[PDB]
Formats: sequence, structure tokens, C-alpha cells
Amino acid sequence: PTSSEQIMKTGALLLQGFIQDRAGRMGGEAPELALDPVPQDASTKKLSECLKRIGDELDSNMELQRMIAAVDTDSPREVFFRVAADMFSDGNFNWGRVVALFYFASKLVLKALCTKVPELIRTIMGATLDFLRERLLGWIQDQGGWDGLLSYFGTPTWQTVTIFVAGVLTASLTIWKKM
Repeated sequence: PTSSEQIMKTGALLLQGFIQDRAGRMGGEAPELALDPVPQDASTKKLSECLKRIGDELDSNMELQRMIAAVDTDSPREVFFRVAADMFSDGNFNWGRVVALFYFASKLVLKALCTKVPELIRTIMGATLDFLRERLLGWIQDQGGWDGLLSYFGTPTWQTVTIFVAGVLTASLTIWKKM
């Protein structure tokens, strides 16, 4: 539950489930994912549904979409890390930054699927989970695991929470664009 193995596993399945959902929206079963889909249990599915709803709102943030559409790199891992390290360089973590990270990593993977480069999939997911372990694992264990993500976004004005999620990601992309 709060074990490092469960926290890593849930992070992997959350990232996978979000990518697979967007993959299916664009191409049904056609996209070559190159990671085996894992059936999700009841608790993890609730987290995946939360991330799905936040992802849809982030998709409708114009400034953020402009910034993400502006990344066109042969090395998505390098921009992923620049954004990840900047976002968490302040040392004041909360679930909105975690969500923004998983959202941005998923978009990087989707641009690889959409360009028929399935090896970037494992590279980006590997980097995301490595970053999860090195930077975020201690804080998530302190929170009691992933369940608190659900509390964070469980309010009627979750869209106002999501302004700050989009905001922190836009700020780190602006940093990377000036690097």
C-alpha cells in the first residue's frame, strides 16, 4: 500500500492507463505500444479516472497546449528531465506537480506513437519512473501512498485546481525554452 513497490507499480499503471486511453481515442487497437497492458484493480482505476478528467481539462488550456506543441525534439527524455527537475527544484511538492509531470510525460509518449517511434515509449516511461523513485518516492510515502491524489482533485471546482497544474507546467516549459 505505502510500500515502495506498490507506489512504483501504481505510478507505472497510471502512466500506462492514461497513454492507452489516448492511444485508443486516436487509433483503437492499432497503435504499437510496446508495453504490455496491465488490467487495473478497483483502487487504481479510480486514480486512472481522476487523471483522465484532469488530462481532458489540461487539453483545453490554450497557453499550455501552445507550449507542448512547440516541443519537437529527437530526444524527448532531455526536455522531460529539464521540465521535471525545474518543476520540483523548489522542493515544495504537491499532487498538482505530480499530475503535471505524468501528463507531460504521456504527451511526449503520444507524439512518439503518432510518429511511429515505439522505442521512445520505453525510454520516456523509464525516465518517468526513475524520476519517481529518485525525487518523489519519499514524499509519496509520507502522504500514505497514491490515495491522496483523489482527495486533491475531489472538489466541484477541480477546474480551478487545474489552472495551477497547467500553470506550473507552462512555467517549466518557458524555462526550458530559455535554456
